[PDB]
Amino acid sequence: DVELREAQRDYLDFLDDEEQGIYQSKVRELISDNQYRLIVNVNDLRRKNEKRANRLLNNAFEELVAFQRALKDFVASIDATYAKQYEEFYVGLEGSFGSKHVSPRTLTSCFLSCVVCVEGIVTKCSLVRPKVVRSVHYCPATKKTIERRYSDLTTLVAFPSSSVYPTKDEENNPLETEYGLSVYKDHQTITIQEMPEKAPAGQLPRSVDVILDDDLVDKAKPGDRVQVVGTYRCLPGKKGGYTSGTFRTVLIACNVKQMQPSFSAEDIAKIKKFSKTRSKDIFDQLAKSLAPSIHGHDYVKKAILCLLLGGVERDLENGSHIRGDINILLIGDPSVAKSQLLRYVLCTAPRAIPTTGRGSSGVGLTAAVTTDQETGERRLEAGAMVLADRGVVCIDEFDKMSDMDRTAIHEVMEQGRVTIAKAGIHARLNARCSVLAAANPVYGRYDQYKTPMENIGLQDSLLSRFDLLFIMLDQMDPEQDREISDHVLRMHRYRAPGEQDGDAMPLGSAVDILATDDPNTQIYEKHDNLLHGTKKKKEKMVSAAFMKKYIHVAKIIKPVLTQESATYIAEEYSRLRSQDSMSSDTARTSPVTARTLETLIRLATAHAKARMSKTVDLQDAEEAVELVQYAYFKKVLEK
Amino acid sequence: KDYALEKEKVKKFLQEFYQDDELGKKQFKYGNQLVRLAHREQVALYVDLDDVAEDDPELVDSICENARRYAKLFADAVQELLPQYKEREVVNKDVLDVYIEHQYPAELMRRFELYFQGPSSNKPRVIREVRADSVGKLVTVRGIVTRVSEVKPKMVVATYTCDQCGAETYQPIQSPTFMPLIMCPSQECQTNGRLYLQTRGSRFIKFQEMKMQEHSDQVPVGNIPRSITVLVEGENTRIAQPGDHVSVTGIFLPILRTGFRQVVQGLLSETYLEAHRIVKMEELRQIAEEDFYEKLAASIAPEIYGHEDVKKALLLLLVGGVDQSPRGMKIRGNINICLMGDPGVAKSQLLSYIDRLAPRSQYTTGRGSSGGALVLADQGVCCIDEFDKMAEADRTAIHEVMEQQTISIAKAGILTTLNARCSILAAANPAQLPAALLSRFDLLWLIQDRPDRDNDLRLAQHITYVHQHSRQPPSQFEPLDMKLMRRYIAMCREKQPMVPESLADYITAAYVEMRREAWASKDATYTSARTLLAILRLSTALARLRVVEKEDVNEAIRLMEMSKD
Amino acid sequence: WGTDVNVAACKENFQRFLQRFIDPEPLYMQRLGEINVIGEPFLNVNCEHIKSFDKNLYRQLISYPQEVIPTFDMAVNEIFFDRYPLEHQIQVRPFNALKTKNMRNLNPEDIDQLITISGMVIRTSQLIPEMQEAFFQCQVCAHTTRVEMDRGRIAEPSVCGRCHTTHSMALIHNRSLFSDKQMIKLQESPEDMPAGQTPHTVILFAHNDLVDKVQPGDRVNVTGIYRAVPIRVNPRVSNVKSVYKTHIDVIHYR
DNA sequence: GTGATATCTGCTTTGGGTGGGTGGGTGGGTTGAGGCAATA
DNA sequence: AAGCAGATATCAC
Ligand SMILES: Nc1ncnc2c1ncn2[C@@H]1O[C@H](COP(=O)(O)OP(=O)(O)OP(=O)(O)O)[C@@H](O)[C@H]1O
Ligand SMILES: Nc1ncnc2c1ncn2[C@@H]1O[C@H](COP(=O)(O)OP(=O)(O)OP(=O)(O)O)[C@@H](O)[C@H]1O
Ligand SMILES: [Mg+2]
Ligand SMILES: [Mg+2]
Ligand SMILES: [Zn+2]
Repeated sequence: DVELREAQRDYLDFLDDEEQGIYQSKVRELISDNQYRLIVNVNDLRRKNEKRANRLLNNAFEELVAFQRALKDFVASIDATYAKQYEEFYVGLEGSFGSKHVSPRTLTSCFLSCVVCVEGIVTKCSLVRPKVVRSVHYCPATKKTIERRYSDLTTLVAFPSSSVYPTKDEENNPLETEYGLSVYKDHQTITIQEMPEKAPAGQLPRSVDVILDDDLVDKAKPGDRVQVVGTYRCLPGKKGGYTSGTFRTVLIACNVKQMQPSFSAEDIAKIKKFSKTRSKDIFDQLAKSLAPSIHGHDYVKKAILCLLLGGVERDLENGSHIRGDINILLIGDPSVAKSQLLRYVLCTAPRAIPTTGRGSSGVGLTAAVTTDQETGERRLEAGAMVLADRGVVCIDEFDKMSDMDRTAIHEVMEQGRVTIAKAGIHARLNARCSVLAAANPVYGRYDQYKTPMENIGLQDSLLSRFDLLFIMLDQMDPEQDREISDHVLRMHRYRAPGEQDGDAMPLGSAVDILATDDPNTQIYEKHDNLLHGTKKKKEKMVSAAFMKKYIHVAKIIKPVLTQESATYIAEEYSRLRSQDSMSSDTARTSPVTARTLETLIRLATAHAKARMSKTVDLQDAEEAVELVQYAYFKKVLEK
Repeated sequence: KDYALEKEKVKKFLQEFYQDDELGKKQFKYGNQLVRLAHREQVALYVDLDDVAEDDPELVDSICENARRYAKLFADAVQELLPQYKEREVVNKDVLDVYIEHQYPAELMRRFELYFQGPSSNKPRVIREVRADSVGKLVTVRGIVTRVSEVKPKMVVATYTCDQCGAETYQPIQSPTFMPLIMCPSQECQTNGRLYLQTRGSRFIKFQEMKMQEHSDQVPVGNIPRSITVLVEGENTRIAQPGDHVSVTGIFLPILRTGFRQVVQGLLSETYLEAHRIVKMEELRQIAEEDFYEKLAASIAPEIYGHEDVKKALLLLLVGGVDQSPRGMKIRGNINICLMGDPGVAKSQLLSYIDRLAPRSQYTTGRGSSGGALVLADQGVCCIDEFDKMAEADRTAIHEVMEQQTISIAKAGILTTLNARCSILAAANPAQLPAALLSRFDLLWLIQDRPDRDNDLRLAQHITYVHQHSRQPPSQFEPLDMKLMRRYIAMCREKQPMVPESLADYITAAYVEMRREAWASKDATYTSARTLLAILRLSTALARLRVVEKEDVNEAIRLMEMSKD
Repeated sequence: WGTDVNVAACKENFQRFLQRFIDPEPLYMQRLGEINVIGEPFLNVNCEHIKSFDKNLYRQLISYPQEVIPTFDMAVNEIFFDRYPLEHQIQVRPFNALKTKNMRNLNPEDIDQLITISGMVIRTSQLIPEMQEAFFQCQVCAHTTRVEMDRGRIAEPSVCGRCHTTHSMALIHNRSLFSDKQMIKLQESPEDMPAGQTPHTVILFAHNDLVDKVQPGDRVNVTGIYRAVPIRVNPRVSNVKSVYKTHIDVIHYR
């Protein structure tokens, strides 16, 4: 009572700060941008009133009610009409919560009625449904209107109000609902699961249930990595006047954050200068910098850079489509770093979905039906390739996938669409992704005296659907062995600067993020003797963060093909296709088709993107032709 | 607000609103319809909110905020105005009127319906943007119809009669469920009977339930399309079918639970859209007069290069040949084509084009669907991609369609036959499909791409231009748009040309010539008696483009021999 | 009842129809003679003939079949017993030669009206017994009573007449009187189907001698009354859904 | 004053996963992935 | 919310 009034007074004092002005300005912006939720940083509250912050974090529901009442009063003070516009104003929290930073494993009963910040992966989402807040009813006979308020266990002030609408007045005269005058709010439920890398040994990850209401709905979709700030509550229930004493617990969100680069003017200037510095060296340097811990497979790295940059998809006025996504296949001998390159792309690309041939199915790749959590409605859940829409799917052990499962990949690889015709569902799903696949030859170890087609053991149509195919061979050469051995041993000797000698990597880890914003760019990575060697360092390495920003900026450019590039590409395609037995030893790894011409155009466009050029010039076309020439032919040894 | 003033204002708008008609230039748009409703030549009245906006935008805003209220207000205004607009007696009185002639709720005598035609200022939404802030408001939503229900009767007013006192009782209904009355409430029965529902004295309305879906191109990245439920009543029924693209104006409302299920369920509710308006979404002679066959064929997928004769064959599959014998007996006209070739020769692009052009069609893949598309493609085209990837069960279905033009199903011994009168356009990669299936195709085209410098140079020049400009390189004759190509195809299909007696000997001479070559070739050609019937089928299709003449037989012959190479 | 049907006038009109109508000896007089010769007490009447002779009688037959057909039965019985002084009295079966409706166009305005539709039989049920007269026996004195069914409801006795005990009358199910009923599923004909739509299906109910008169696979024209029946929310409650289900009470098979 | 007979009160229902898999699938719930035997 | 089982006070004869 008196404590609630004092808390409301304190919160009103906190938001009226013109006498530094951060929250007075924030509320003005809230009004201007047509919002009804203000995000408050608990660090400022802690600075100005420590006791009020501790109470807010430890007695969450009452303190949040007082905070929201104070916010409504303040907004009304700035502008009364706007305050009348909205039923309620909400408060979200951010900053550092100390020990309240938890995961779904560490979120225990001791955090009940507290504000917590949870970090995890979204596994399940639900449909948005309306929830009645205030009901308005009219009496035609008596010409008067009556209002009703509803609340449940999920509201800030929990009370189990009745769901039945009024139907008649105290007088027998009947009542009719004014739906356009009533108030409803959106409601959704999600599940957040522990990050698998953080789980203890042998343990499947734990999960927690979260409730999103109002604006927070649809802020997260399955597959996202999120940070949710909310309040922890138990939902007690009874049946037949009996309670089991065991209660479900939910997190009632007040803020949802994602874990889209943010660009400062200095970074933009750095990117522009980097693009301007060299004409031909940008692409080569970027490709050299891709996966530093792997000794060079230089052409493969250039191809992977092209895949990350991509081409430009064409939409024609008639409605026909030409894809811009570049697909790559790597077939190789054991232990040539195929899986490591796939893992690097998984770690670096903005949207990358891992998959194994033996551990995946067509259903799991495309989409699955099941009963809706509510009403038991036949609903669809996205598979790997739909989750990878406008992203990358990395398929390891591609040769192990079943033929029937493999066939489901053709339509996505070529057209970019998934057709679902099952369980009384007819849908066309967008799966516009780039496929990066790794495989072994039929005999495990490539037989140089057999032909590429006999070693690869795949149908010509599937091979045709791949923009580039790379045969990676392990040839015992003493000089190459020396270089690779030096690189590998240097990698294994490395010790990160923070760690001490003798330290062992733990299996699992506690929560390390202690704030919503990370308390912690340079173009070139700082030289390390072990990571780079004692060589004179003539070749410089671009840093990971700068590479991530630069590739993001370049992916948005759409280079336009020019007449000279088109002429060169056409002539080179004619030469590639006409040439039969161009070298008598030489054999074609994949057939040359009009898809090869489209691949040339795609690679040239990606190269032009790397330079941040608005036009595709002859140098880009030459690079694409060089890549295709390297990839499409292999010498066959004669015994 | 006091609703009496609003009712008076609605009456005013209905009465004195006049709009410049095409000819009259001053007509009362809604007074005439009120006259028609009074005389019962019309059932449904559609109020366009643009007209209301012209006079007073505030009332349009009020209607859009609280639409279900203003629907009742407009209905009451119309019901009160109807007597004043009546001129003569109603010509014909049906069962309800006879019952009436032989207190009543105001809705028992109502025989019209009132709907709103949403304002042009309210731009349409996708099903996602219809959220909790729209509950009880008038919104316009776009989508694809995926399911429709048979029209059924829904009770609006239930009428009872007491067996003892013979009085009449009425029970207006405004819920998905209701509580029937049992015991008579009349004074006579109360001072000292059972109520029984009288179907003849009750008022029903046509009812229909349908599901809508989001357009694929509008779904956000990495999401699944959402769906909404639309409830349709009265004169808005039988408008939407599965597959059509519709724009639905209606009211977004929650579904009312009933019984103990009110108590158990919390504050959450399911929703639906209450439908108010459903909207489905001599130069010409000169184009038909000269070289029109070459022009139309060249217009098939202009972004593809070099498949001139295949494109000509696909045009015949679109017109489809004559369906009747000279005496009116039904015969099979549908033409089946299979494109066999090596990868990357635009087979899938050509099939994708034909699906978009065909008015009724279904595109399927060898493994994208199994164990239905044929039924939806009845009287249409079924594009079967990856034709050699299907299972035996799928193969048997296709075989029976090319034979009987029907699909037979057996639900645990309960047989049923569905119409499958569709054309089959198949694409396959050479390995091994059974010969029993290949001989059924009228045209078997083997697309082989042998490398050649000049042709490869020309193809590359075409493709690079398309990537450079997002359209085909210019040619002497401009391709025709799909909107315009579907008109000529439909117009041609109306004709039913016949083959004369005279050509009998000539067509026979061609058949033996084809047979002799097949025996001499010693290849696996499928020239049989079935080939003779194929000459007639193609010949009549060619005429339907242009009574069959010798020039159509020559083109049909040439197209076929070019196919067998 | 909201019907402009005078029973006596309808009966007189139909007797006049049987007496005077001539097919272009009255036709149905010959039919009655053939009925006597054969012994099957069913008279089929073509609605087109009734329309030609009398347009009011036809209009009333179509609008109120339930009320009007029994008067036709009374008329035919009276006339037949005059001309020829049979297990049961003769029953009229009006029919339309051609279908007057499509299964896809059935509307609420057609409820409780005589209609004809064409279709193909797909399923028939096993026989369903319907109680017509209930049989009660006192569990104390063995006194027996019979109660006539009334609109699907039975008035269970509360006290035995002979011994006045209360709540002692038990219904003896197998001493009651039952009649036959059959459920049939009719599928829309392939010809009338719009292009690319799945066939519609309708439920028909046949009674007494019309049961087992069609088999799955048959193509039939069915003349009957269109009915609308309420659907209970669940078996325990008396709540009903606002949307009614429909079927056809079969009167004539062709 | 006894025999109905009319009014009032408390129980539990629903299909549902906080009501179990130590109730049972002959009491009743689509979709997919995973072992078998027979299969080719 | 809807309906059956049980309890019980109440009119009527
Ligand atoms: N060129 C290389 N540079 C650096 N490390 C390498 C190189 N080749 C192999 N390695 C290391 O050797 C091991 C090779 O295993 P990896 O899974 O990458 O091989 P792979 O080519 O995918 O084999 P497989 O076909 O058997 O799955 C990894 O530790 C990888 O780091
Ligand atoms: N003649 C051509 N003109 C224009 N584009 C062509 C031509 N041939 C092939 N292409 C292009 O090649 C790409 C592959 O074509 P498509 O997928 O239709 O081949 P396909 O014959 O169906 O192959 P598959 O047998 O492998 O399924 C498409 O972009 C198509 O536009
Ligand atoms: Mg590997
Ligand atoms: Mg294809
Ligand atoms: Zn007795």
